[PDB]
Amino acid sequence: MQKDLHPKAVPCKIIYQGQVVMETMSTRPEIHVDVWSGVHPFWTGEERFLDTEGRVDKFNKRFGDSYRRGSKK
Amino acid sequence: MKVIFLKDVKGKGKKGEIKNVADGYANNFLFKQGLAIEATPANLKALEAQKQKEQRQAAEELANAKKLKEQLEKLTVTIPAKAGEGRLFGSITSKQIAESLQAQHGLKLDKRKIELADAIRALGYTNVPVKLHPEVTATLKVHVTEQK
RNA sequence: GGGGGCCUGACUGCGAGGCCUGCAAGCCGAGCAGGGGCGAAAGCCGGGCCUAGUGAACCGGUGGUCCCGUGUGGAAGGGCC
RNA sequence: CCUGGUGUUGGCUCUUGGUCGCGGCGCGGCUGGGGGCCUAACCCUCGGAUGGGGGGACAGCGCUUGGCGGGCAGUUUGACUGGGGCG
RNA sequence: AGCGUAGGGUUAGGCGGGACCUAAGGUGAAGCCGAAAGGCGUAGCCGAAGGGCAGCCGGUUAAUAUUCCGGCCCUUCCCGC
RNA sequence: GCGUAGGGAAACCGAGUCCGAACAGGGCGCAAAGUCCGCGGCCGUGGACCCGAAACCGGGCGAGCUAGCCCUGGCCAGGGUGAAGCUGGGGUGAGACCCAGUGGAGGCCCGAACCGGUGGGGGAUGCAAACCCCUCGGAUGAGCUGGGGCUAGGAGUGAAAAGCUAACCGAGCCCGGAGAUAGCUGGUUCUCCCCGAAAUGACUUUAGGGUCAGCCUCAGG
RNA sequence: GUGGUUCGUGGAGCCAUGGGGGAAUCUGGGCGGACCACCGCCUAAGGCUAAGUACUCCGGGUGACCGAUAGCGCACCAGU
RNA sequence: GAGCCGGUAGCGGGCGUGGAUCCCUGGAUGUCCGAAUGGGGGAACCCGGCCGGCGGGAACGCCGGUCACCGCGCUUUUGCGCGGGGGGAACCUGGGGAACUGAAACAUCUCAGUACCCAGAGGAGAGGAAAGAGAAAUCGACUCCCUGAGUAGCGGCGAGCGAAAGGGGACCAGCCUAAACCGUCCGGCUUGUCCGGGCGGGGUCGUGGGGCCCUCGGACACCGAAUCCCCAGCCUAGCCGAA
RNA sequence: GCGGAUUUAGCUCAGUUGGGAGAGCGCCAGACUGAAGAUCUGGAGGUCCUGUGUUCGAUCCACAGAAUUCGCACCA
Repeated sequence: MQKDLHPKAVPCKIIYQGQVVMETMSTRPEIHVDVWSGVHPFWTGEERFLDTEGRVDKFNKRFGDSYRRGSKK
Repeated sequence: MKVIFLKDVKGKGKKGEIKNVADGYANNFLFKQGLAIEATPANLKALEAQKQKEQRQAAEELANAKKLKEQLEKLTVTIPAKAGEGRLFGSITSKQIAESLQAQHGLKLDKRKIELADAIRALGYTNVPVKLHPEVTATLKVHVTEQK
């Protein structure tokens, strides 16, 4: 576990898949894709209880970063 | 962005100047730097605490320039030095101002105040519009004399 | 089958009762009612002289309904034409 | 892999376009294009320490857009047929 | 019989392996990234007929032998002076 | 929960009802009423009449096979050919440049071990799942090699034919999806009674399948 | 932009979230399936909670369950 | 309760009713490997500090005991004292997650959220007092069995997939904390009125909590544990036992 | 068939003040040439896509069609 936020999780899942609409606005739709991928934020440098730096991403990051709910800066 | 000012915005005016500096923008560059902070109820109290403290330091000093005020604008101003038949031999300075009335008459008062063109001398009754408090002062009476 | 007179039934609601037929189709049809057209009228008219000009059901559009409308008032949406 | 908008991607100034209001110009809110050292993210940099240096709002990189895309993955490519095919 | 049962045989401060060294490589506190299992990986360590290290000739049993005999040649550690 | 009305898309009506504005038809009324169970011939889901393949997909398993690559040693009996050079001499200014001596290179020649395996011979339930015989190429080099390891099996490696990857890789092998599907193929058991088949027609990515008909059989009228 | 749900893009909600904006503290704030009025329900964005169902390595009981090619493959110097 | 030194029946020798063999339960030894953990390593081997006898040291000096891995709290001081990890047939939830095959092709779909892999909890986990369900102003935890229902319904409306409230049944069952309001303080800024964390208030079940003013009111209400022996059930042998 | 682009002389096209129908050609002719070509002169060139409407007056403004053209929409 080394790709999340610290101040909460947000990684994983992701069942994408494209098609060729054309519905309600007349006739019916169609299907295709069948893949799976990722989806997340980014991480910055901080620190806690003797150095540590942290990581976690935006959102959250905007938070605790501002504040700090287990270790500040 | 609840930017809690602390100096600039054009300069330094750290006077009730909350300005949507904007996201990390105003966030990182302004206070990471060290120049105020964010809402933080604590402060949003901090500013008012101390805007209220300032509020005591004015009306008070208002009550401090209103007590000597009336008590002062009623009684006399006697200082009989020497002289001939007009004027003194060593004029009369608002310097010799303080010294007396104070020590003697009592209550401490400045000597940068009192609106003096120069060092009178004409002895006796000659009033002096003395600037006491920024808005309210004391145009008191001054009766000198060459006690001879 | 060739002209001319006005006229459009080149109808809706239906159809007794048969042709061909493993399916679904395909095809015919007096007569009944509403409403016309043609004739004085007895009658013919529900396109063509015919037998080819073709297509399931679903997937949807649209003009009509005012049948359903997911707490009741409605509408999205749906059923029926 | 290329690509528009969006994010932790902050400042300072130079500018032309639209628009509606009061061919026009004056103004006005609106909002669009863009040019600049910087620079505090970011990254990189190092070169002897944590500072300096270089780049710098890039980009890496996250989210949606769109595009190319046999590199690969999965299916498919009828019947008749006096042999299968071509016909 | 290199087949069966029974008994017996191979001893080393100096020969070889370790009690020394590292390249590949493998590990791997710190450090760096993964959905989890994991990936990498500094220093240090593992890693060999590569480096390094102090002996040889004869005798002697049913088998061993630079080890057992004996004659000759050495090395490292320790205590004393 | 099936029967106790059903008719309709529905509202809803109801032994009546939907189409409709018409007494013309569709469904039904008319009770004939089931229902539970048992035992059976069958039909669907099931691995499901029984074994049969080539393959796909998951997780492991291996370079003591072999192709490579890194590290570190070992190894090529003899002989032959005679370039750079350096020594000396040679007509010109020095030289080019010639010749003679020395000299010893080259994936160089002739050949053992060693590496190979065309060209013929044997062998074909062999000595052997590649070997024996005669013969041949390479023979200091993209040389042969031991020991230590690295990569890996939809991925590796490959002086590259789809080769080699533990003796048949056109995509390894074991366990798992799983008893995969399998109009095709077989296989498909004790007696006896009764009757007695089709090998046509219609539509099919259907033609060596199968739907519906046609021809069988048993129960009642 | 995906999930789960009976919902396979749909008139399609609730709850759960990948990115971006980023409200309210009881006349607040979701909900009763697009939405809207009115009614009716509920009060989130922290936590603990035996019992009622599942499973046989183990021990027992019982068999219209088997007899050494059947039963677990293996009834006894077998996962050898 | 009177025989035994295990399956070995054989040789040679021996313990025993001043309760042997063996049946139980709690013990002390438990050599080396294995999470291994002192250090290294091709497991079951080879290497190091402290104490240790002192030991043959015949007129000459060693095994034994020991000890110490690393991630977890945190009495922080120089950190002393607690937990973990490895298993485990089957079953459990999460994390991740597929083709065959059906659709008589096959791209949607199916097999399925199945098979497998991973992590981890337990003896059971899962889940669990409702921004729930639905609409008779009706119901109330979660779970599980029957039923609802192969219905309402999803869909190249094709193969298939296919809910739930309500009723019957097993069980019952309820509680907490931030939740800055109050006061307590402890530490900061720097003295006020800021954030901070330990103590209580309250620490919400089905709307309340505080803070103020008057009525209050002045003993049976135990949970998931906590506790005592109780029948502690079992734990193997308990022993009589009709003719 | 969903949307945009337009409609003037034989060809290609201008045409915005709602009042003149215009340009180029190209085409025809004259001049010139031995002729034709090249140059100079000149001329013609008409359903301003149709109809109706607005207007004192319509190429121009308003209302359908049409046609050409480009993109797009495609599970009967």
